[PDB]
Amino acid sequence: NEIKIIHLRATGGEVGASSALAPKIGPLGLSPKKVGEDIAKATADWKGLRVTVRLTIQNRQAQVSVVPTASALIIRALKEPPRDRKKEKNIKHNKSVSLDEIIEIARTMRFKSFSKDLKGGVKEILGTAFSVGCQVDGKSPKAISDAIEAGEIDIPDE
Amino acid sequence: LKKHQAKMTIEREPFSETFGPKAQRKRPKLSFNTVDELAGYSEQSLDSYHARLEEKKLL
Amino acid sequence: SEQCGFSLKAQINLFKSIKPLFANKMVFIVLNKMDIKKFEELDPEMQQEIN
Amino acid sequence: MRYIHSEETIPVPENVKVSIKSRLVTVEGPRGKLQKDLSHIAVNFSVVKKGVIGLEIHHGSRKDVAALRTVRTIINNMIIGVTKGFKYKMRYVYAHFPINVNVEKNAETGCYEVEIRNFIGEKIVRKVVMAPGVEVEISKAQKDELILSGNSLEAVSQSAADIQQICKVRNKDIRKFLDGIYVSEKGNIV
Amino acid sequence: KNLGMRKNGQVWLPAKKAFRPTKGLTSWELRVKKRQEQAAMK
Amino acid sequence: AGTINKPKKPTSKRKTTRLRAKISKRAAEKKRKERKLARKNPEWRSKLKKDPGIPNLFPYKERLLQQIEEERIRRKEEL
Amino acid sequence: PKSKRARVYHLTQVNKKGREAKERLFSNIRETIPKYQHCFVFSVDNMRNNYLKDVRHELNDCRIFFGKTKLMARALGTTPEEEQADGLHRLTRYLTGTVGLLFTNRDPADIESYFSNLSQVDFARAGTVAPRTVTVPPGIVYSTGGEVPPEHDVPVSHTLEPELRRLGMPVRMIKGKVCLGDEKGEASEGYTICKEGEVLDSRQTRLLKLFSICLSEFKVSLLGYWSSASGEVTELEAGKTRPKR
Amino acid sequence: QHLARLPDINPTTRTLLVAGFPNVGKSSFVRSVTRADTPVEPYAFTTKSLF
Amino acid sequence: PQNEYIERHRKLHGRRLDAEERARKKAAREGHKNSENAQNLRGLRAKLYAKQRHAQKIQMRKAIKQHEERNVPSDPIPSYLLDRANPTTAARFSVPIPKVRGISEEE
Amino acid sequence: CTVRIWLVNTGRTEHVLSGHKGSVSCVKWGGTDLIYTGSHDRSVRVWDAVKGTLVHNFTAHGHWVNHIALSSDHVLRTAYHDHTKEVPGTEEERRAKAKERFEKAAKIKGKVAERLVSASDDFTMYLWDPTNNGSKPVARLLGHQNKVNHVQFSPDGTLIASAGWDNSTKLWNARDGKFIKNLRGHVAPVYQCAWSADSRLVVTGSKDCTLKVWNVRTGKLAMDLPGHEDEVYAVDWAADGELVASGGKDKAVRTWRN
RNA sequence: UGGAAGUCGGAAUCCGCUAAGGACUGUGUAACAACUCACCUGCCGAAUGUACUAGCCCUGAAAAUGGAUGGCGCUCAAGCGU
Ligand SMILES: [Mg+2]
Repeated sequence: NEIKIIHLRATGGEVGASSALAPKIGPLGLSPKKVGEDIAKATADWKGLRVTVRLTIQNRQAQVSVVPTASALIIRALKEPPRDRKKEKNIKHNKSVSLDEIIEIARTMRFKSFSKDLKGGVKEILGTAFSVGCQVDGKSPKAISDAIEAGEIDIPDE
Repeated sequence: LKKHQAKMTIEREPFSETFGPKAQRKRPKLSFNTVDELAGYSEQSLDSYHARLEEKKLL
Repeated sequence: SEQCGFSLKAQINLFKSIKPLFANKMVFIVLNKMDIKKFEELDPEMQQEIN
Repeated sequence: MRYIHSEETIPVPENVKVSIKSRLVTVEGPRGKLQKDLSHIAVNFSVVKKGVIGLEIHHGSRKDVAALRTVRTIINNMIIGVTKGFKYKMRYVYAHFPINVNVEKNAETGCYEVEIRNFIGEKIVRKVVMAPGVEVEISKAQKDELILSGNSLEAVSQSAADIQQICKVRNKDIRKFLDGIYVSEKGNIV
Repeated sequence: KNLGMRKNGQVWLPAKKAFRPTKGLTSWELRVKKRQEQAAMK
Repeated sequence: AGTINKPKKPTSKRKTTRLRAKISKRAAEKKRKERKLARKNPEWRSKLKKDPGIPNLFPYKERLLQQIEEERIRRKEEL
Repeated sequence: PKSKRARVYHLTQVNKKGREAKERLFSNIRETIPKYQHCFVFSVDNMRNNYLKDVRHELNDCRIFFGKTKLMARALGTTPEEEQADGLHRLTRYLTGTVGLLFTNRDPADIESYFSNLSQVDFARAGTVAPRTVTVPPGIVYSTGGEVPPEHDVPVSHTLEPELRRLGMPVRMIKGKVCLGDEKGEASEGYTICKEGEVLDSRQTRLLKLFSICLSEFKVSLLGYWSSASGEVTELEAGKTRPKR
Repeated sequence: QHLARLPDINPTTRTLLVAGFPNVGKSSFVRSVTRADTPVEPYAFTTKSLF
Repeated sequence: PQNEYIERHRKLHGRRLDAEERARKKAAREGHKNSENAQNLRGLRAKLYAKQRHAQKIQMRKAIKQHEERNVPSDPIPSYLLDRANPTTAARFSVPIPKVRGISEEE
Repeated sequence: CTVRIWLVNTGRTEHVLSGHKGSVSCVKWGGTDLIYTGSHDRSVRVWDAVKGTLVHNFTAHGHWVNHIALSSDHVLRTAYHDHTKEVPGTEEERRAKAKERFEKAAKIKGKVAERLVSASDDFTMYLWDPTNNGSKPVARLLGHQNKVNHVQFSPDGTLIASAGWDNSTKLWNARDGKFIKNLRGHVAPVYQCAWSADSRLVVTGSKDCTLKVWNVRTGKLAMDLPGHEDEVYAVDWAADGELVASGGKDKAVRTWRN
């Protein structure tokens, strides 16, 4: 009757995420192949992306959900061409994502943000996009964040 | 080519990246590609090793 | 029992892949962890493939 | 630069009697009596207040001013020794050969003696004679533990240091061979 | 009793004061006024 | 080192006449050589040396600066 | 003085703040003064105060200042000549010790009810009185020190053994396991971290924090608040008894 | 240093070579039948060298 | 023993009980020891010690200056010559050395 | 370590080809919308330009890839311009003529197959046919005693010229990658080579401040061109063969005529 | 990357909450955890910190019979400066 919460990192559309999960969920009474099947089914909307997966265990069955992260949301919004990760390595996320999608990602991530306003959330998402290495409106996300701080760009409230 | 192969190998992979506390080498350089080639290579390697031992004993 | 984190498909495929190395050698497949799952509990075309 | 006047103070508890004569300090408390000769240090002792000892140096250099701090700590440690006492707890650990510790008291000299046997299987018997005023007991609350107690902190700590230094591994890798006797705790008896 | 730990473990050591042999030659207010005058001069 | 128990051969401070005369000759030759090098020195030297100024710890430095200011004002007014 | 301690130059990113941080705190407090109806003064004495982040997140419509006490007093204005608002200098008498400011537009009754209902279990700091006796049992040392049952507990990490020895527990390393005495709970009594009614010291509180045992609580005590409309300061129960300066 | 810490393996003696996927019990079997101190852990690639 | 057996022994048994305290006390005594070495070593050993400490002081000053300044090719070449080890590259018909010491026939 | 594709009208990036671990030293755009990249991570990559995706990854070179050349480079640089000098009237006929010239240059055994050559610092070259051979090289060109700096197909597709750092230009058969003859007149590393339009002559510009015109059928030094005061960095031969341009460290453009 | 969560590496190194807290200074883990430093607050309480300069002192290289400020010896000098 005790709920067990396990957080893991998984790639979407793959069954190999349970390989490191099986030695601990085996004694817990879970079927590793079934758990990998539910993980792939939950992460089918995040193909080729590293996502955070939450497993809630109650009476020897696992509920599988995807916890949204800013990095995964930005890389998904970049709309990169599909590729084979075994053969296409050392890739860069150098495409562009518009400020409207940045604000939408901030609205999605409002449940995690401790900022007082959506402007602060947007600046956090712009910093994450700067870390990823993409462009916002064809320019640097640091430059857009500087313009937002200076007041040239207006961010909607809530 | 053989006169420059050593410096070419060291320029490609430095000694600190090959072995040591900061080494980044993960894949070895192999003279075989398939399992059947590996089995054949092991057979001829054992034969050549035995031939070298026999010629050293005879010498 | 596949608590190692890998499928029995993958284990049998790895054995078949490294089988050419086993020429002129003696091969024993040891099925471990019988305290978790026995061989008779397997869904029987797996038993057939192991045979 | 010479400093005209420098001063330190030592509080004295109500159950402590301090007598200073020609820079010889005698401290008496509930636990006993300690003595120390401080005639190697130039200092004027006085009674600035009830229960307060004053120490001063006139026309001294920076070194002479600084030496009063050492004198203050020495006298304070004697006061603490006659009030609460000092206790060092040591632990002896081993890998394969159990270290045997025997504690006796010599009636002729009044000093305790510690005998250490089977230190990494050695056949020699190590003998440490303790400083006078240092009581040694084998602990019953914990495993493989010695307790050293006394009024003189210097005597107790030097006795513990002698016990630690007599059990020294030689010509072996000290990453691998971990046997020895080590000071595990320092504090007051009370 | 003492509430903090001493790093070397000698817990009987008193709470020492800073070694300032020139302490008491100048008051605080005079030093403040001298600070302002020196800043203006500089 | 074991200097106290087993001291070594002492280092003599008694000078010899030969070494004293040699050192005096070398000092004189070094002085003449340094004078020649200063004559032929191509390093740049300022016409006016840099002044250290007035020390900060001098308690009447501000009054001295005031006196300098009034003196230069009077000099500019007279000239 | 040729003989001196060598000063370590830190090769880290963050530098010392200086007077710029003080001026920034002054400007922030003085600019947040006119935007709010009430200014509460609260105290958190001998507490870990890391839950003030959660308090800040919950009171997103309010502003919280937790700064240097004298700097916040000077920002408010300790005298009627230097006060930033009418009657604000009366609030500065509460600014002693570990205190903070809370600018709000909410109801003072709502603020008082929220801070009366706010409760959290926290690790004790040095100086608090121990509410109960804590004893680590002999044998294998577990991660919670015997608070939870050892069947549901996990063995403690082997990297904590020198720290436990340094904090005074006579533990030893037996085949990768930290043990108090023997592996089977023999030849040694249990280790008493603290006794009931004993004033805790920092070694004991560090041991309790390492074993994840909470013997104290986080409680914010409101001392009094100044209202901008009336210009007056209302005293509360904690401010009635707390020393003032 | 690595060569000095290398294990001594005789290629021309009676040898039992234990192989397979990670986390299947190879080190547990070698510990159970020999005196070698090869670690046993639930995570993959616990054994990174020949024992 | 085989592979990383000293690390495994550290993991299973730890170190000697006084290892951390002795290491900390030695690192604390390092300053007195360095001053004693500077004032008490003799001869060629002292000369090499002084040279080596001069080197450490210069390197430490350079590192401190670089960390202080943390918050702040030459000749044009084609693209195929980029990232290669290129040389720095820095009437009276007089030679660079017009006069040298004359060598007598006896020498 | 990237290649960016730009739309010239709008100035924005359509695709970013990434995956190289070193600097992309050379890029080529073939006539079937395949982009070829040679990098300092010892790799030669083929990309589908329409999708912006990776198609081929060749990892045969042992050192930096310096230059890559396509068998259709000469006609792809000039599009519909040719010897006639009357352009077609409309865009459709101009595009048809350009595609016809490309297919005529790139046909191998009756089918269009662009051939690729890569010259590297490992003293070698690799000849590739991605369409027919795929990841297997057609040949490895061996014989340079130092780094190969530049490589170029002849306009008729029968020869390959290569300029190396061993003061030598070498000639190879473009079909099987077999050595033919060594051109030996330079005394410093040869940086650039350029073919004439009729594939009889190749001009080489070297570090010894000279250009040299070679007759490839006799394998001899036809013309010596001195006059550059310092090193020669860039050499081009015009498509109609009237002029050779050279430039380098002496800052002056030199044009050479018959 | 088999694994790599500030701390095996390559490159970036931004924002929020801030009183302040590096996309991290070290210890540590297989990877996490845990500890620690930079930085901040409370206690305390009055002067300090850094770098240079000038004096005197130590080191700044020595062989080989036993010896030399001339010798005794000299330490608020019987040494050094006026
Ligand atoms: Mg395992």
